[PDB]
Amino acid sequence: NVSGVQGFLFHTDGKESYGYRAFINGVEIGIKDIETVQGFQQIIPSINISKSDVEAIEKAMK
Amino acid sequence: NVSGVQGFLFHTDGKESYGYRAFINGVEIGIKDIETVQGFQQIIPSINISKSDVEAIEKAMK
Amino acid sequence: NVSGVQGFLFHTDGKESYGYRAFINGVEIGIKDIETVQGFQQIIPSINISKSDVEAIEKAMK
Amino acid sequence: NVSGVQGFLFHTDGKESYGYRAFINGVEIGIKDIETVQGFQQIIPSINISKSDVEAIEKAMK
Amino acid sequence: NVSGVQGFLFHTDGKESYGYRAFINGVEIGIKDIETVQGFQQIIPSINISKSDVEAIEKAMK
Amino acid sequence: NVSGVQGFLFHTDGKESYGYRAFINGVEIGIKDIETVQGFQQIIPSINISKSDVEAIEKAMK
Amino acid sequence: NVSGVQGFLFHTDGKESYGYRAFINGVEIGIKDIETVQGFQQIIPSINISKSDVEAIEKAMK
Amino acid sequence: NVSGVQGFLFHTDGKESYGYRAFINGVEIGIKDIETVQGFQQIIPSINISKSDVEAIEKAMK
Repeated sequence: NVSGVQGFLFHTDGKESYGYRAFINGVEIGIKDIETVQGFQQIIPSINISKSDVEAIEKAMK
Repeated sequence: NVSGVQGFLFHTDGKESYGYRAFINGVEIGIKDIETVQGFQQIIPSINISKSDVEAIEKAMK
Repeated sequence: NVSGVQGFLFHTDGKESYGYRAFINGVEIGIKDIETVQGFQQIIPSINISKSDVEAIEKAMK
Repeated sequence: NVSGVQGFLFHTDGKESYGYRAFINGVEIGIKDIETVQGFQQIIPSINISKSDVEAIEKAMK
Repeated sequence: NVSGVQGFLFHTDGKESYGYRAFINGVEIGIKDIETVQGFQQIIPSINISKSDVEAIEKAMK
Repeated sequence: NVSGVQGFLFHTDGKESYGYRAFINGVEIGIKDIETVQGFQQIIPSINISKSDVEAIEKAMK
Repeated sequence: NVSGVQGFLFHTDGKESYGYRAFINGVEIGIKDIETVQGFQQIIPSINISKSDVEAIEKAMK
Repeated sequence: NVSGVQGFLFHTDGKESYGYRAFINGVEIGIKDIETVQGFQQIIPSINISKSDVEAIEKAMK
């Protein structure tokens, strides 16, 4: 890993979308633009997380 | 490495399910939705642990 | 290693079986169910240790 | 590893360019010349970040 | 890496055996049973050390 | 990396050449001889940096 | 490296042999038996060092 | 990794030789004999550095 970035993008394909978010070096952020999603997808994984599970993930990525 | 996540998903296929759980960076969580299970299966392993063995694993992961 | 687990399963195929055990991040545990053995075999090695040698291994894995 | 540089180049292809920027060993810089962009592209990744998302990434990389 | 064990087995094939010994995470132990030798041979190397050379190796591994 | 050296050579192919320079374990040096450039090219990357960008790179490689 | 040993065997093929020696985790030792040389050759490199250079190497491996 | 040696050999092929030198675990040494040069070439890189550039490299490796 040469990027200096550890984390992942997350979104849900279920009923109540929250858009795309990411953990970037242990900091959670919202992503506003699809360009940015595509850019980060070059260096970090992009996974699915249900809206109901986001809270628990945040606890673990705290 | 790049995901910023070390850990694993665990469940039992035995007669009394406890659903899916995970250790994520040393923190134990419940996972509510199968979307989230499949998301995390892209970046961390997913193993079987019997209901009777969860206690010892929880203690070892302390 | 993405699991956050270092260690191994151990058992003997000799006269006085002690079932399966494991070292998980330097903590020794008994394993009650074969499901759990199979699960851990996905992420950590599974080796043979004679009953007579368990005591010495415990000293080294202390 | 061998370069002594962890980080990435970022730019947007959107309507209002901010040129190329980089995080180099946790320090954010502007890059003035495309020669330098192509030089750094030999050793670190180069991704797209929208203008609207730069703020959050800057905060996360703090 | 994943085993949580760094070290090696040692023995001599010379005229006076000292059996099998091991350094396991910096701790020297005797191994009593060949089952255990073969178990550990799945995860750590197994080398020859003459009886006359064991002393110096023990000191170096201090 | 077995060399004990992290860094890179840099030069520009643009108007105002500054010759070859390098960062070697976070220390910037001028290189006087092409032999030395060729030698370091065996163990560290060699990239292009415009004269106008050298100042900003020095800030990040400080 | 799973052995827990870093170093090398050394000998000279020149006029004034000093037998085989080794650095084992920064400790210099003489090796008395060829069996031991063969054993260590399974886990660490074996190189040539002239008798005249041993003193300088010892300084660096101190 | 396994050798316990990080560094490199250096020499010039220019008109005034300084022989072979090495940085071995951050310590600069002279090498007297070509046997030793070839021994170390099995485990660490060997590069060219002009006589005029040795000073700057020595300072950088401080």
